Amino acid sequence: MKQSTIALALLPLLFTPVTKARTPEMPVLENRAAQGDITAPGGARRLTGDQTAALRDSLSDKPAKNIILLIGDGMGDSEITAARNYAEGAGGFFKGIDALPLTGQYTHYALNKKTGKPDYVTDSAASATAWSTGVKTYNGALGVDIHEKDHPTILEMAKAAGLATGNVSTAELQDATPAALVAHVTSRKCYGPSATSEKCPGNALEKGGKGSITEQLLNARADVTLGGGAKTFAETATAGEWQGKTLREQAQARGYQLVSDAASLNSVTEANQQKPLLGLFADGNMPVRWLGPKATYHGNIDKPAVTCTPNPQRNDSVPTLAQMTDKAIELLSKNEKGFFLQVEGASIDKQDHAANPCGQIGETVDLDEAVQRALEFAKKEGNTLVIVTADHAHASQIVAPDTKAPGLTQALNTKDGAVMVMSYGNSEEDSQEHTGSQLRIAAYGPHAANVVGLTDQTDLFYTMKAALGLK
Amino acid sequence: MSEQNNTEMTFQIQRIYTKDISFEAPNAPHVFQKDWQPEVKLDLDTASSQLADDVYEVVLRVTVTASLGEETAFLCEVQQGGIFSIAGIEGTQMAHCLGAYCPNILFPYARECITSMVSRGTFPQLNLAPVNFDALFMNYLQQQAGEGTEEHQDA
Amino acid sequence: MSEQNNTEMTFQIQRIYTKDISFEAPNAPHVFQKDWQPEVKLDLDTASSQLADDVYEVVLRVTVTASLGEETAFLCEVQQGGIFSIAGIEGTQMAHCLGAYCPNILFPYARECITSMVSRGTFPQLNLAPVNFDALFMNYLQQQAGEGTEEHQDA
Amino acid sequence: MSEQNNTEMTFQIQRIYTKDISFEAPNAPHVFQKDWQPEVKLDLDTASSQLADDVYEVVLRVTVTASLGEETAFLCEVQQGGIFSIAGIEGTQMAHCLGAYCPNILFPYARECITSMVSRGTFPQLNLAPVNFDALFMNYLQQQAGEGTEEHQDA
Amino acid sequence: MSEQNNTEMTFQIQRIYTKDISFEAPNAPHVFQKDWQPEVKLDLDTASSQLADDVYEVVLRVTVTASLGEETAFLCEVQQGGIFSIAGIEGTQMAHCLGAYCPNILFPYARECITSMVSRGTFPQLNLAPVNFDALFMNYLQQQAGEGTEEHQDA
Repeated sequence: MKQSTIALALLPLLFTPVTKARTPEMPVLENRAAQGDITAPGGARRLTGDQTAALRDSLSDKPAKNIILLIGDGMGDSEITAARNYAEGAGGFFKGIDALPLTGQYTHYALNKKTGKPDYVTDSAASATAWSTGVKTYNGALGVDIHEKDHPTILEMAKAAGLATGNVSTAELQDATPAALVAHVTSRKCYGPSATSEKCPGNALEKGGKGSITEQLLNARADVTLGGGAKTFAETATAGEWQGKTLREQAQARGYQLVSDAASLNSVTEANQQKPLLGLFADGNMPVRWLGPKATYHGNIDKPAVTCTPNPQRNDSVPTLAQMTDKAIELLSKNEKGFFLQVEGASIDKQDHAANPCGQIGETVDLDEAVQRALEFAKKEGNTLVIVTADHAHASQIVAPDTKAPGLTQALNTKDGAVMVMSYGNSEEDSQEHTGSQLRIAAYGPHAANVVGLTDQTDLFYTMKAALGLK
Repeated sequence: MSEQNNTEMTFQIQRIYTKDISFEAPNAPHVFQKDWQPEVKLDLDTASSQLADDVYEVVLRVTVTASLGEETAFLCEVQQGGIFSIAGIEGTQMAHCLGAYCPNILFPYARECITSMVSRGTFPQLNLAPVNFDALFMNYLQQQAGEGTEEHQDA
Repeated sequence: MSEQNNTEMTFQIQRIYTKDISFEAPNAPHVFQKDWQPEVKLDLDTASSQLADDVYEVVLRVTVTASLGEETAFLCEVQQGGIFSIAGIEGTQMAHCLGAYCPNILFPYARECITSMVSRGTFPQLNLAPVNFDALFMNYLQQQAGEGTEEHQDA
Repeated sequence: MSEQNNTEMTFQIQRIYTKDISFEAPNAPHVFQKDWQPEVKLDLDTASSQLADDVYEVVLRVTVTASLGEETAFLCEVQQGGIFSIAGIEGTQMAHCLGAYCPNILFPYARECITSMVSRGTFPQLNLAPVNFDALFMNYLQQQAGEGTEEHQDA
Repeated sequence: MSEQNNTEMTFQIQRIYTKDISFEAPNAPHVFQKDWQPEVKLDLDTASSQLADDVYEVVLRVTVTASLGEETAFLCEVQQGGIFSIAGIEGTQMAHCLGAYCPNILFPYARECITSMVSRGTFPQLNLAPVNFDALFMNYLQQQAGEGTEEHQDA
């Protein structure tokens, strides 16, 4: 179960030791706050509640992403590609541009301009350590000698792992790739087909367990939910780069490679210098071949339909909400908090006039609207007929607010001005509940022998001595 | 995590590795008669451990159950862990960092480690597609937080 | 899908795989006396041919020329190829989608392939830093005036 | 190909694979702050099963562990299963051929798997020594050899 | 009995690793529209060289080909190296260690690389059949047994 075998979904919850990954609310779901848990009964549990008001859509629709390291030279291409995916197909191959000729299909001009000179990129920035555990002893025990850690050298550099050092990641250019017309405010439209998302990817609501035939569950109906660069990706944006190479690299970028380095003394102490005696492998009377029948292309091959299926419900939706706990945390202390470095003043002003949602004067609403809203989904199929155009502002996003919000008076009970650390939260407690320690499964059991019995409590007649692999 | 030398966030990748592996093939020999891509059941989990101030080691557990027809083929599971200094961050860029930047570098390793246990069990080639975690959790923390006027009293 | 298409570029990753791989450690047991991160040159080249209808295969040569001290550590290279479907795009930008974006997809998995072979050679774990060859090959496209009109019968 | 050895009666491996793998490293990010004094446990286990006509199996379960009191460093357990087509011979020959000799020949392959999966946790390598049950088998059988059609080149 | 020193033939394993790795697949996409019957050709290359005092290197290259004439499917080649501290002038005894034992020790490590590289090219997995390297030297006879010199030739 779970539509598309080649999936990943998401994750139950974000990383708790970082901080609480949810904003607080006051009017749950309804901004108008109708509020009526029948009277004596409460109705359905609807613990999620506010989650249906939490953005809505933007599954496959990407408003942002990033992935760099300590070095990363780059410049965004002029194409502006809307990617997507649809592997296998299992019918018609493809359609469109019959001839696909590159300027140089084979590299006659070459992408690499020959390693002997700085092509463009040269410098690298990373750190790691190798390993050993040198075993010993042959007779009786095939490894019993505590031998690995030789006396540590000055090699331990500490600063080997430099703390990012970007700077560019704020006051130059952030992602903001769907900066255009959006039929929602944030996400939907701008460019590409957006999160089209053929229905809620529920598979069978939650799990399903066992359904009739594979026609429902993936193997028949495998129209992928966009995936593989679903919205845009590689849109005209600078990653910030910062760590640029240029010709100034010459110190390293001279050439400590191809000619070995400056120490190239023509076979230094590696080729024949290390060997005095030994003259085996002159000939061997043991051939290999296939000693029995074989078939490489027997099977065990298939086309894995690669998809990005998030599924609104993974295994069970837990109460994903952390408000304040302490309460007086809103009042804060000397901290200020109101200055959040740099942030955009929402979408561009005058863009959306609130014509697409609008609303209605539901002062006292009856069950008529509550039930018909289940039926009205048919009306919603037609989309916003009124296409919201990209109506620009005089002030560009970040400069749209004239005055900043001063903290204290703006209590802001979800910012840096917080107390009680994380209010306990959750540690490595439930690690045992994750199928941990319990004998949940051990294949099924012993299938037993046939040609022999082999039923003896002593496995072999050698109590083999350990001490062969340490930490 | 204070204010002093914080500015905004404290990020660095210190180490990449595996913390835990599992692979149980009850029909390991029985695969010979069944040649196709098996039924796959994906489950994930959130495990972490605190090492130091701002240094948290966060783990992506990826459980894969495989079945050829209505019979289990094999079972596989990886915990792609990593030592990181990740704290101080807030607002929109929080979910954008630990939901986009961090998963996209750790994913090929969890994926390959699964595919390796499968390929060591000598089963049909099974490798998972790069999904976008970023927006999925980014949506869940969106509730009118764009205009933080608050308006309680003063203090 | 495939049918019921509209007037807009369509793009589908069909298959991601290694057509060719290399890892060569000439000074291997000599250079294991050196325990630190190898000094790596990040070196990229490409190659390709049409072997598909409305679909084109582009191969990214991700090359790692690493050295420890006054000698070469190892020489690693992976021709990570991919079958990418493209249509609804014209001019130079047409084929530059596979000449930039498509092998940029392949690069995180090229990193993974190399990293594993580095650790198989008992060298310190090498995680390749991401880089856009996009900029370089973009220049090489506008730095060609061959023009066969048609040709292309071979490749 | 067409030179299937088969000395009338023969033991012939058709497949070798890891049926079961297990790695537990609770103290994977704690390995550095803890003492370099682990107690390395080894455990021997052997079982066999029928799969098909003249198609048989023997599994070698090697269990490697390193622990420091209650806090375990790592676990490395590999049920290196092997499909052995064993027939033509009987009695104490086949009893020790699959019961003692087959798991001993699986020991290099179990060593390999353990070495790889522990190194995936970025823990140190362990290249266990060899032991010769081939000599032991022929020695206990008659030493002089003969009757039993041994796998033998021209020598 | 007093061991004192007695360096009577040194046996110790330093480490095992891949020196060289390769994969080739020109007709890697072209495979889908050919006859699924490749002539799987095997090759084994041999090399050996002393590195340091009592430290020798043994390399066994394995090369697997898959081609149905001119129509080639793929290629894989791994020069697997293993470092073993051996000395004492062992003669016919060390002829076992490097020319029989070590080929079998390096065999699974070379084989995993090949079985991985085909799965990386997204092809049906292929495991190499076992070779009885030591069984040859085992059944035969060493005239002086081994003789590890002995400094004193007395005690």
